[PDB]
Amino acid sequence: SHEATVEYLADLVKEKKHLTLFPHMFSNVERLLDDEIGRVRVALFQTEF
Amino acid sequence: SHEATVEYLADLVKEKKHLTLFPHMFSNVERLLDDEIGRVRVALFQTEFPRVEL
Repeated sequence: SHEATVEYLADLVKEKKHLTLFPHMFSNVERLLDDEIGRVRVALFQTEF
Repeated sequence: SHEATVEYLADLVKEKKHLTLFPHMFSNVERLLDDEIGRVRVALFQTEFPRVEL
């Protein structure tokens, strides 16, 4: 899976913002993106674990 | 992860087709979606053939 960087997080959050214009057309995609954003955020703060 | 059903796969594929309307505008979304389609196809195949190694 993609390396966890803050720039990556930024890009993901930005794509999500764009998809939100068509919420019910991309409902599965939006969940996958939410999962990846969640995973990335957690990763950023657990590099020592 | 979301349960692999043929209907779910259909939904993902339909969303993938909708995304083609927006060329080069959703690169990470496209990758995540392709990854999920791949995982669901593999899961469907493995449920069909439980003894096979992928």
